[PDB]
Amino acid sequence: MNLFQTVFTGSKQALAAAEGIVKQAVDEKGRDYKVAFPDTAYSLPVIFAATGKKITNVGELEGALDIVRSLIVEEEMLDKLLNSGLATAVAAEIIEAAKYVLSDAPYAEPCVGFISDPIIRSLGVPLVTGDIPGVAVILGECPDSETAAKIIKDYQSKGLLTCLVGKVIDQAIEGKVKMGLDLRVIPLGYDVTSVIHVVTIAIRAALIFGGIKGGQLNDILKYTAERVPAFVNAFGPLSELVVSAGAGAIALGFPVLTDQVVPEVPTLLLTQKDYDKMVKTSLEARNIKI
Amino acid sequence: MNLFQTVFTGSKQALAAAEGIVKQAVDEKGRDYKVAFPDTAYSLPVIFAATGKKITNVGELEGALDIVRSLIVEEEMLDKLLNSGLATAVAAEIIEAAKYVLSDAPYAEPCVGFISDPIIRSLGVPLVTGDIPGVAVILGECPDSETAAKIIKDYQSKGLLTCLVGKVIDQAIEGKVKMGLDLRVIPLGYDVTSVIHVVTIAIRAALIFGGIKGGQLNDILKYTAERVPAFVNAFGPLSELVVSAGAGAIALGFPVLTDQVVPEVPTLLLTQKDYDKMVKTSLEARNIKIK
Amino acid sequence: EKAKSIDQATLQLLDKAKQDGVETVWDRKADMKVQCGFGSAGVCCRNCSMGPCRVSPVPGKGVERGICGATADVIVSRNFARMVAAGTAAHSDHGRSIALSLYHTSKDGDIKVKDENKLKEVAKSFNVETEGRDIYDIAHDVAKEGLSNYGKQLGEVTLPPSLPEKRKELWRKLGVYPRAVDREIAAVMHSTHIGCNADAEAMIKMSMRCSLTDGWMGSFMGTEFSDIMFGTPHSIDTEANLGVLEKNSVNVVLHGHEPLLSEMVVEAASDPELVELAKSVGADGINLCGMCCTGNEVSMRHGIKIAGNFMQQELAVVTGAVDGLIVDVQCIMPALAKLSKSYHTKFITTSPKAHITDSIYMEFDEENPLDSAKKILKEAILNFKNRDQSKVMIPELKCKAILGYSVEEIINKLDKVVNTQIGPMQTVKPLADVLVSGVLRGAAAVVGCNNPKVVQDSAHIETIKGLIKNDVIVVVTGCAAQAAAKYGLLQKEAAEKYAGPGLATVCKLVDIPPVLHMGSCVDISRILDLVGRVANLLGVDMSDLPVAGVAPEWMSEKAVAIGTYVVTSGIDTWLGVAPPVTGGPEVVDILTNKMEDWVGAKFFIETDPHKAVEQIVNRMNEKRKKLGI
Amino acid sequence: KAKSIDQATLQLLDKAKQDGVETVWDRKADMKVQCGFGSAGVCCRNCSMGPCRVSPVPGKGVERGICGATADVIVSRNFARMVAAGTAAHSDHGRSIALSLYHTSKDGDIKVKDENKLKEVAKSFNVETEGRDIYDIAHDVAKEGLSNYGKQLGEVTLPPSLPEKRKELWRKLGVYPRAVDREIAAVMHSTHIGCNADAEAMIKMSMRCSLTDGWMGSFMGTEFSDIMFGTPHSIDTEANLGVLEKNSVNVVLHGHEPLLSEMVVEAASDPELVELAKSVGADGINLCGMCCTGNEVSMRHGIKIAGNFMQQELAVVTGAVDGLIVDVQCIMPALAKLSKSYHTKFITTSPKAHITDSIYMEFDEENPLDSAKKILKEAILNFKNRDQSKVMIPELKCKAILGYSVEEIINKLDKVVNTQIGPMQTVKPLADVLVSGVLRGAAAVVGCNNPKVVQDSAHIETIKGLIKNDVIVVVTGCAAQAAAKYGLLQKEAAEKYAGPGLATVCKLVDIPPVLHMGSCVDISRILDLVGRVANLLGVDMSDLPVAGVAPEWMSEKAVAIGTYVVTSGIDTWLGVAPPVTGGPEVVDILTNKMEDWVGAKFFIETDPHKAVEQIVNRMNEKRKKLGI
Amino acid sequence: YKITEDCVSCGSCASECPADAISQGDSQFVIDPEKCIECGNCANVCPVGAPV
Ligand code: SF4
Ligand code: SF4
Ligand code: SF4
Ligand code: SF4
Ligand code: SF4
Repeated sequence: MNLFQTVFTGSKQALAAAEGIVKQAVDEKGRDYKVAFPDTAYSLPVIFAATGKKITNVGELEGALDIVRSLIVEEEMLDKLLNSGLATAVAAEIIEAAKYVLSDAPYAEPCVGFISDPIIRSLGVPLVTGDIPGVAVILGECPDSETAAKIIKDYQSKGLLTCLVGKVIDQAIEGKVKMGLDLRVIPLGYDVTSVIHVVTIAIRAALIFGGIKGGQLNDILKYTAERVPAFVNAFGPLSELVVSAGAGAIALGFPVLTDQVVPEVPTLLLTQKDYDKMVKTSLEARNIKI
Repeated sequence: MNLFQTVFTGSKQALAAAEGIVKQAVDEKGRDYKVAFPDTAYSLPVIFAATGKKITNVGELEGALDIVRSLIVEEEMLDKLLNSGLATAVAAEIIEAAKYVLSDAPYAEPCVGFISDPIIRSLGVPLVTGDIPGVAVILGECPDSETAAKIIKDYQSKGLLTCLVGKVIDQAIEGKVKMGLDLRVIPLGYDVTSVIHVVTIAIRAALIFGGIKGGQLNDILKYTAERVPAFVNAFGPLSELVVSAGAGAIALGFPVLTDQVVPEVPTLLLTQKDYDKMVKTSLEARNIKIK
Repeated sequence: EKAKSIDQATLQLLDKAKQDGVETVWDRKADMKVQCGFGSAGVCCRNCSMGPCRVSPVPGKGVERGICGATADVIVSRNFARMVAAGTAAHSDHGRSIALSLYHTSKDGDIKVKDENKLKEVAKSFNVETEGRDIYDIAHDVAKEGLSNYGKQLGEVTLPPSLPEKRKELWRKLGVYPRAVDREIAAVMHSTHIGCNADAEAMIKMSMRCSLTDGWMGSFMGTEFSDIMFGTPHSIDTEANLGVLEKNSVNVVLHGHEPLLSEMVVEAASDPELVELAKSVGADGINLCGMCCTGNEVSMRHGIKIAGNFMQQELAVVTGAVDGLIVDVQCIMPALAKLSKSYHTKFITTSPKAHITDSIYMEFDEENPLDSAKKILKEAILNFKNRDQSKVMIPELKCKAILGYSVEEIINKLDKVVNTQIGPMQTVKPLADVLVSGVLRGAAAVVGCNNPKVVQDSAHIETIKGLIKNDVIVVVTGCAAQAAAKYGLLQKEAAEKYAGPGLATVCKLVDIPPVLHMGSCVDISRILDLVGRVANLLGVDMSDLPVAGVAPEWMSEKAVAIGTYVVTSGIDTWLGVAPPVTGGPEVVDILTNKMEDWVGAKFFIETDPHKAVEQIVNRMNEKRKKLGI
Repeated sequence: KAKSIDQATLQLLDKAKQDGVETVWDRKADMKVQCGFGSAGVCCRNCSMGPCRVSPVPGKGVERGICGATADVIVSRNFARMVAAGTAAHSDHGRSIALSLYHTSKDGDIKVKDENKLKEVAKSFNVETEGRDIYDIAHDVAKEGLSNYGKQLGEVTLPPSLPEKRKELWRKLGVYPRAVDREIAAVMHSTHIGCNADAEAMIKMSMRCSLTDGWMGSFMGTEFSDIMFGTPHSIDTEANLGVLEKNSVNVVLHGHEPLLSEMVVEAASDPELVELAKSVGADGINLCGMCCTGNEVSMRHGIKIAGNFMQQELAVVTGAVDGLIVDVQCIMPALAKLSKSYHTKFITTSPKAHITDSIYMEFDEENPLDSAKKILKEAILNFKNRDQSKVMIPELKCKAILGYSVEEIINKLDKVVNTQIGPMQTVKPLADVLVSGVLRGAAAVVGCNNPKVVQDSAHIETIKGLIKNDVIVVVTGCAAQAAAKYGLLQKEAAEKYAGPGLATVCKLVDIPPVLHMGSCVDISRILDLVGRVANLLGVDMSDLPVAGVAPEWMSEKAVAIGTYVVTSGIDTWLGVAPPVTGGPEVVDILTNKMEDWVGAKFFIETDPHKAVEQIVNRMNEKRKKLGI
Repeated sequence: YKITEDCVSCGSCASECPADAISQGDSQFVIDPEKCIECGNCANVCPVGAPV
C-alpha cells in the first residue's frame, strides 16, 4: 500500500467513524437537537472555512458528511491526496462535534478537548510577537516516557506551544511534564480525532487574525501555510487514519515528522529516528528561529 | 630497348648485311654462278634444315633472303623471338656462303671457316660416346688475354670442344692456347657470322646422326636441344646482332652465358660476371658432367 | 495542405524563402512525393550485387525471399542492425575525438583540465590512481583507459559505476554484454554480410549489444571528458530561436556536434584583435549563435544563444544575416552549400570527416586549436563587409531559456529540499523520494530530431506538455530540447503554466523549470547516469522504475542507436516516427513484444502525441503497481 | 540463357526441377526486373527522412535527396558502406585467427606447426625470437596482431613486402591505414546523414578502409593460419560434385573460418568416429569442402572440393549430403529450407551466423577438437536417415593441383636457378621472366559467382584468354574452384591452353599455368608476391604489368578486395557492374581519376574476351612505360 | 493507361493500382487494358513518369 492508498484508506475509515457516530447522535438526540462547540463564534471551524456553512443542528451535521464524501477522490495525484487529508480533517471535526452533542463533558482532565475563541485571541498576541515561535503537535506514543518528556520539555523550554494527542499524554504525565495553557503544554485528547482541536486553532487564526471570510478555503490554506508555524511529530506506529490526518496537516502547509518508515516527501513528510535530533529537525523543517 | 626489340633489331641488321653481300655476288659473279660450301652434302645446312631446299647458284641465294624476311615477325611473344633468332642464323649462313662465292679462300689461318662433313663424322663418335662432354661456343672479347686463355684451357682440359669467334681468337693466341682439331680448339673467324659454322655442326649432326630429313625443322631443333650439348659464352659488349644470334642459339636449345648485364631468361640467357666460375656455370647450365 | 511548423519565426522565414526562390527541406520532401513502399517497410535489400532484392511487405503474397534466400524478417533485421551500427559509429567517433583531446591536455596548452574533481571521480571509475599525482598525468591515464575502451581485443571494457549490477548480470545472461565499441560495430557489419546471419532474434540481439557500447561507453565517455576539459554545466540563462541574430553585428553560427571547435571559437570571439576587426568592418560586435548539438554544448557551458534545431538550419541562412556558418560533422544538410550561394554567407567546413562539395574548407587544426579557430573566425568576421542589408530579415521572435542541468547540477538543486538534520547531502535521494511517494508519477526523457514527416516541433511540444501536465518530470536533449527552448518550456514560470499539481509543487520547492535541458545527444548518457543512480538508491533494476524515453520526431541513425540502447538498459521507448520494420512481422514482434521478456523494456510505435502520452502514463502506472509504489 | 557451363551443375539443376525445389537461379528469375534506382546506386535509406531516390540520369527528374544529397553523394556513400562491410567480414575472420593464435599451447588442440614462418612473422612484428620458447613468441605475435585491429595511438604494423614508395604515396594521398575497426567505424560515421557530402573524399575514405583489409586483416589471417595449420605446398585433390560418395558418410564443410574445418579434418581420423561410420553401414567418412573453407582444407590437406558458391544448394540436391557444417559468410540461408526436402542435417556452428530452422551446435573454441568430434558424430549418425533411392551423384570429378603459397612458388622457382649464379629462395626467376618478356604479365582471377552471369563462364573464358596471351594466372576463391572443376589446375593444361612463353615457363618450373593460391583472404598472398617482385625491381607495384580480375563477383568482400587491390597500384577489371552508374562523378573517380592518385584504376567490362584484350593492352602499356 | 520504356521498375504503380491491373514483366511493369479503370493514380505515383 503506497502513500496515496494509505491516505485514501485512512480517509474512508474516518468517514465510516463519522457516519457511525452521526447515526448514533441522530438516534439518541434528534435532528433538531443543537450542535455546537463550547464558546466559539465559527460553529464548526473546518466546515465553516471550507464551505462557509454553519452547522447548528444534528440534521445539518448529518448533511455535512457529504463534504467528506466529495473531498475523497481516489486518483493518485497530489491535489486529490491533499483533498483527502482535508476530508479526514472534516470527518474528525464531525466526530468531535458528535461527541460534544452526545455527552455533556466529553473530555475529562487533563484533556481539554475543544479550545475556545478567547484562548485563541489570548495566544494570538504571543504568536505574532514571536514569544511563541511555533506550534508542536505531538501525536502517538514514544518508545519511552523519558524520551517523550525530554522532547516535550525541549519544545517547552524553547517557547513553543506544544499540543499532545494520544498516549504521549500519559507518557508526559509519567515524565513529570507540567501542563497547562500558561505552561504551553496542552493535552487535547487520547483519540486521533482530537488533533482537529489544534487544526481549528490554525483555521480560526485565519478567520480572526487574517480576516479571511468563511468559504475562502484556498485563502485559509495559504494563510495557515505562510503564517501559522505548526508542525506534527507523529511517534509510534502509524495507522492509515493517522497518515490521512497527517495528509490533512500537510494540506494546511504543516510538515509532518515521524520516527516511522514512511514514503518521504521532501519538506513535507520526513522520517527522523534519532529522538535527540527531532526538535532541531522540526525547527528546521518549519523554518522556526529561536 | 627490351630483349625482344634487341633481337628484332639484330635480325634486321643481319638481313641488311645479307642483302648487301648478295648484291655484290650478283654484280660480280651473276645469278648463274655456283654457290657451295667446301666438302658438304647438305648445301647450306641451315636453309636445308629449315626448308629442305638445296641452294646451288647465286640466284637461289638471292631467293633465300625471303626465308630471312619470313622469319622476322615483330610481335613480342617467345615463338617470334626464337624465329627471329633463326632468321639471324639463316642470314649469317647466306653471308658466309657469299664469302666463298666472292673470294676463293675467304678464311686465312688460324681461322678455319666452314667445317666439312668428314670432320663432323670424325668428331661425331666422341659426341655420342661422351668423350666430348660438350661444345663451348666462345665469342667476343674477354677483359684480358689471360682470362680468355684460362677459360679456354679450362674447357680444353675437361675434354670439351671449344669454338672461337671474334677477338678471343687473338686473345687466346696471346695466351698461348694450342689450337687444332685434335686439340679441340677451333677458331672459326673474327666476324660474328662465323658462329654459324658451329651451328651447322649441330644442324648436320641431326642430319647425319639423327637421320632427320631436310625441312623437318621442329625435329631438328628438338634433336639439337636434347642431343647436342652446346652452349654459348658471350664475352665483352654485345651488339644487337650478337644478341639476335644468341637468340638463334637459344632457338636450337643452346643456353647463352655472358658477362654482360642482359634481360636474363632462366636456363636460357644467364649473366655470370665471375670469370672464375663461368666454366662451372656453363656446365651446370648445359647439364654437362665430366667423368 | 499540412502546416510545415508550429514555430512562427520558422513560418516567416519559409515565406521569405519562397519569395527568394530558394528550396528548403520541405520543398525537397514534397519533390520526393510518395516514397518507395519497399524501402519504407524495410523489405528491400542491397547487401550484395546479386541484388537489389525486394520481397513483399505482406506475408503470403508476392515474392517471399531474396535471391540468396533471405526472408523479409532477415532483410528487415539486417537493415535495422546496420542503422544501429551507423548511429553507434557516429557517437563513438565523437567520443573518440574527445578522448584524444583529453590525451593531449596540458597546463600551458590550449586544452586544459577545468574540472579537477570530475576528473578525479572519473579516474576512480577507471581505476586510475589520483592521490599525490599531477593532474595532467591523471588526465592522460584516464584518456588512455577511455581509448582502450574503443579497441581492446582482450579483457572486459570499463562501465560507469551508476550502471546497476543487476542490469550487467542480465546483459551477461542474455549475451549482449558490450565489448570494445569499434569491435561491436565491426561485428554487426560482418553479420549483416550476404550469407552470414539469417535469424531475426540473433540479429536484434547483436544490434542491442552494439548500441550498449554507444550508450554506456561512447556517449558516456564523451560527455564526462567534455565536462572535464570544458567544465561541468550548471544552471544558466540563454535565448533561443532565430531572433537571436543581430542585424548590426557579425553573425557566426556554429553547427554540428564536436565541441572542441565551438569551445575554441567561443574563446576566440573574446580576442581583442578579432573584436577590433569586427568593429573595423563596421559591425557592433561578434554574435555567436549555436545550432543543434554543438549549440547545445556551448549553451550548456557558456549560455551561447541557440539559433535553432535541425530543420531550421537552412532558414538561418535565409535571414540573410549569417556572415559565417562553421560546421564540423553530422546533421549538416549538404543543401546548405547550394543555399549559401544565394546569400553572402561563408559556409565553412572544418573536419576531414565531413567534406561538403562547394563549401569553403578550413581544416580545424587540433594541434593548435585556438589559432585555427581564430583564423576561421577572422574569415567569418571579414565576410561582414559582403552583407546585403536590403536582403536581411530577422524575425523578432526569441525566447528565454534556462539550461545546464547536468546530474551534478540536479543534485545540487535537490540539496535545497534536504533537511540538514536528516541528510544525506549530494545524492539523488530527494528525487527518489518524490518518485516513490507518487508526488511525481515518473520521469520521461524527450530526445530526437525533427522530421519533415511530422509538423516540425509539434510532436515534441505536445508530448512534453502532456507529460508535465500528468506530473511526469521531463528531461530533454538535442533538437527536442531546443524545440522546448524556442517554445518557452525551459522557464520557471512554465511550472505554473503547464505542469500538474505535484510537478508544480516539486518545481516550486526545488526552484527548477518542469523541463530540464540536460544537453546534447551524447548527453543522453547523463540521463542514463541519473536513472542508474536512482535505481542504485532503490536497490532495483532500471526496468523496475516508472521511467520512459520518447523520440517524437527522430530522423537519424543515431536516434535508432539511442532508442535501442535505452530499451536495452531497461527503459521503455516511444517512437513518434515509424522505423522501416513493418515489412518484417517477426522484427516488429521482437521490438514491441518480445523485448520485454529479454530486458524488461520494449519499443512503442505511436505517431499521435496525445495517445503516446496516455500510453506512457499507463505504462508508468503499471510499473509503479509492480514496484508497490 | 544457360544457367551454367558445368555439366554436373546442369544435371543437378534438372534433378532439382524434378524434385520440386527452388534454386538461386529460380529466385533470381522470380525477382524479375530488379529496381533501377538500387541498381544504379541512386537510392538512399541512411535516415528516416527517406527513403530517397534521385534520378540516375543527370539533368532529369529529382536531383537531390531530402537532406540535399546529390546522386554522386548517395552513390559514393553506398559504395563506401559496401567497402566497410567487406572489410568487416575479412577483419572479423582475421581477428578470430589472431585470438586462436593467442590461445596456442604445446599440449593443446591448437599448436604451432610452422615455427620458421612464426619466426619470420615475429621479425615482421618486431618480436624477439632468439633463445625464447616458441609459444611465448606466438603469444607476443598474436598480441601485436590484435593491437593492429584496435590501437588508438601510434601506427599500425604492415608486412615488409609492401614497397616504401607505396607507403609514401598512401601517406601523401591521406589514405594511410589506421587500426582496422577504427577505419570501419570512420567509414560508417562519415556516411551518416549530414556528414560527408563530397564523392572524392568519400572514395578516399573507402580506399583507406580497404587497405586495412588487404594488408592487415587478410594478411594477418593468412599468415597466422599458416603458422597454426601449416604453410600450403603443392598437393593433389579432386574437384566438383562427383567427389561425393554414395556408400560413405558425406560431410560437407561450407564457410570461411578454418579452425572448425581443421578440427573436423582431425576428428575424421578419430578411431571411434571411423568405427561409428562403419557401424551405421557406411564405407567410411568422406569430407568435402565448399567455397573458402574448402579452399583452406584443400590447400593444406588435399580435401576434395565439392563446389563453389552457386553450387552449394546443388550439393544438397544430390541427396547424399549427410551433414552440412557451416561457419560464416556466403552461406545461402535458403539451404535451411532446402534441407527439409532431404535428410541432410544443416548445422550452424558460429554465434555470428545463426540461421533460422537450422540445427545449431556452437563450435567451442575452448575445446575445439571435442566440439568438432560431437558435430561430426551428429553428421555420421545422420547416415542412417539416407534415402538411397533419392541419391544422384553425377560421375563428374576433375583432378586439380593447388597449394601454391608464396613459399611454395619460391621453392618451385629455385629449380630454374643456376647454382653458380643464385641467389636462392627469391622471386628473382619470376621477375626475370617478367622483365625479359617471356611472360607478358601476371593476373589474379578472384571473386564469386553471380546469377547475372552464366555460372563459371566468365572465370573460365578470362583465365583461358589470359594464359593464351602468355599471362600467368593466380586464382583464389570461387574462381579458383571454377578453374579446378574445369581442369585448368593441371600440368597438362600448360600444353593445352597456354601460349608459347607460358608453356615454356610451366615446363621449366613444372607448374600448371594457373596457380591456386588459396581462399579469399589468401589474396593477401598475391599482394605479398607482387610486393616482393616490386621490391626486387626497385619500383612501385603500379609500375608492374600486373592486373586483377573479378569476372563474376557478388559479395561486399569482393568490393573491398577490388578497392584495396586498386589502391595498392594494381588495375582491376570487374565482370559485374557495381551500383555506381547513377553517379557520374563516382564513375569518373573509379575508372579515370584513380590512376592519378594510386597509379591504378577500375575497369568495368562484362565481356570476358574484351576484358582479356584490355588487360593485355594495359599490361603492354605499363611494360612500355617500364622499358621492358 | 499505357506504360512506356521509361519505366525503371520501381514497383510503386503496381501496388498503388486500385484495380491491380499493373503487373511486373520481362523488361518493365505492364498495364492490362481490360482491367484498367483509367484512374491514373499510377502516373501520379511514378518517380520517372513512365505511365502514360
Ligand atoms: S543479400 Fe540476399 S536478399 Fe540481399 S541483395 Fe544479396 S541476394 Fe538479395
Ligand atoms: S528501397 Fe529498394 S526498391 Fe525502393 S527505390 Fe530504393 S532500391 Fe528501389
Ligand atoms: S541521408 Fe539524405 S538522401 Fe539519404 S535518406 Fe536521409 S534525407 Fe534522403
Ligand atoms: S512507378 Fe514508374 S518507374 Fe516505378 S514501376 Fe511503375 S512505371 Fe516503372
Ligand atoms: S489508370 Fe488506375 S487502374 Fe489503370 S493502371 Fe493506372 S492506377 Fe491502375
